[PDB]
Amino acid sequence: MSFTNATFSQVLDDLSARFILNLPAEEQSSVERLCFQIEQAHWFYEDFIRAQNDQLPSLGLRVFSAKLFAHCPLLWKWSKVHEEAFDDFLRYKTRIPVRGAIMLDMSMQQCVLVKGWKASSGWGFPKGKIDKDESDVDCAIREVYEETGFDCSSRINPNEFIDMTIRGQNVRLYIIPGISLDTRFESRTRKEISKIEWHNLMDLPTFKKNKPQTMKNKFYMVIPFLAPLKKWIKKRNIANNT
Amino acid sequence: PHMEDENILRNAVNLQVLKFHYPEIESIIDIASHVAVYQFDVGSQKWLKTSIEGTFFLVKDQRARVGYVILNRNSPENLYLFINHPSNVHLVDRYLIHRTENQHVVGLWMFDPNDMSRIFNIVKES
Repeated sequence: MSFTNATFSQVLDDLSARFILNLPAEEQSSVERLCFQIEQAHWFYEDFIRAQNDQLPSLGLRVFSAKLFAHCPLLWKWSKVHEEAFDDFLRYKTRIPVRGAIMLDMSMQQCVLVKGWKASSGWGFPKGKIDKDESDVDCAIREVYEETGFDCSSRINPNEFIDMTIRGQNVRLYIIPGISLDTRFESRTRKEISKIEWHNLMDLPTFKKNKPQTMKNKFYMVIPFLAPLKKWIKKRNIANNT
Repeated sequence: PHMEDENILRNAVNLQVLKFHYPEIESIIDIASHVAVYQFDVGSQKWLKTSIEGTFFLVKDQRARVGYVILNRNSPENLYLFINHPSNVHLVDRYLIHRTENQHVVGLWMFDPNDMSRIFNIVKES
């Protein structure tokens, strides 16, 4: 309800004062700290602000950073001398690799979401950090089996996924369609999640621009993946009927 | 790209954002860099930490009321509370206790210790 009628310049005004403008003197001069807040501002824009206003476009980390710098003249002095040092850091920063899975039903209109125990823990896709010497596919299989009890070893495809760097994490969620709706999900392996329920894709905020956006339930790192997932399912239904 | 004073310009867009969320805000009194919000449980048990954490804006209302806004870095749900009487705000260790709205206890942990006492002395003046 906050950013329902907010222009893109006002959104950049808010994220500027909220994240990067009011840091102490020594923190603003730090490339690491300034980049850290921009990544947080990007995640805050994708996960929260876009859900309240579908008119705002979905942007990548590097694209969002460029528009925010030109928006605020207070960073024009900084970005002019620290241009090469920031662009090299924004690309080559060591980020936490997180792997997961977007399990869809046979009709590809319902997905599996998981929720934690905390009161503010929102729904999200089953994902988690990678271990040492672990493969990308092996990490996604482990996190799904631990958080949902389902073994997607025989169904996961290393080429069907959505990769995105958000909030300082290299996230890759493997799209797995055709999951039976009668699957009994028992997360006995990990007691840090509470519920595992199928969610209609049309009920998520940004998936259905025609539907009235009502956000009664909380979602964490689900909205930014809806735009590629909507494009992914659109190409699969065409490829299935060609 | 000339700017005769970057701090005045920084506080100009600061008030611009606060008015965008709360039009009843008239001016900014003071700013604190980083502030975490703690909430005392009504069951009188322990000192629970709230998920609210961001920049602290000491703000003055159109009715000359003195409150504060906290732009949360973790959620769009901000914190907007008014200080009706200075007898509701105390300073214990590195916290800023505030008893608002009949029975409720919120604790503001500020990152810079100099900001806590400065805000506390301003609050004691209306």
